[PDB]
Amino acid sequence: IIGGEFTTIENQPWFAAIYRRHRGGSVTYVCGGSLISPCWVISATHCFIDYPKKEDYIVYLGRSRLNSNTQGEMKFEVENLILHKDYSADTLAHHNDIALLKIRSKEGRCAQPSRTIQTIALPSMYNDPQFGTSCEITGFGKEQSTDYLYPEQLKMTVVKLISHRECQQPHYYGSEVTTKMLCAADPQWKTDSCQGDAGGPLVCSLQGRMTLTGIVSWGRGCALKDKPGVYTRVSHFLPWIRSHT
Ligand SMILES: N=C(N)Nc1ccccc1
Repeated sequence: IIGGEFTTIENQPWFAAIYRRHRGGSVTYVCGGSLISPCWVISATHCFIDYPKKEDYIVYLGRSRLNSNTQGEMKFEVENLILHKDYSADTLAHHNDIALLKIRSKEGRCAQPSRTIQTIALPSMYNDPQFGTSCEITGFGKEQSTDYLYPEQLKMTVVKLISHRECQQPHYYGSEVTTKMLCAADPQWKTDSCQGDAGGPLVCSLQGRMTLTGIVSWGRGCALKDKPGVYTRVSHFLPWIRSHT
């Protein structure tokens, strides 16, 4: 997250921190995800496409720090890693960038709600906030495009939804963005998601209900003029989610 503010897990209790084991046993951060139900975390396919093996991943819930445990956090194994079969990757635009991870602890249990662990509601089909609406994003991604390290403390910021016509414009992303995608950014391009934030949630208040409107997917650089963050439009993949869950 470029700009924005630091936060702890209680301000995004459905945020999931996903890591991967390497040969030798070293563990590195992979991407963010969102708990949509006790046993299910939704993320982005591009995060796992190069390493499809579910056994290599570890998922944490109620975790506020990148490399240090958070009191009360839960650790999970990935019982099933479901990627979207229609996934595609272009110059930058990832299509159908959505994935599902079925979590299971070593005790064979799913998530246990608490003050630091809760689920986020899915939107109604094809029901998104009006463009210009302010929503929030969360993640452990870079704080600066040139940074080498990722922040140790979770972060969040606010970005406004951009209309498809605006984003489809030449100056923006042209045709790289589709109806199954949502663009969002700061009117001053001061804050935005960045490398490491993929898979994370774009949450909007829709009719008094915090809703998982999008999933951090892609973008040209970070916090650059006319280059918004692009998000998987969740309200357009409900049938997919339904069946796979
Ligand atoms: N918001 C962005 N400009 N770029 C971006 C970078 C990395 C992941 C997701 C989105």
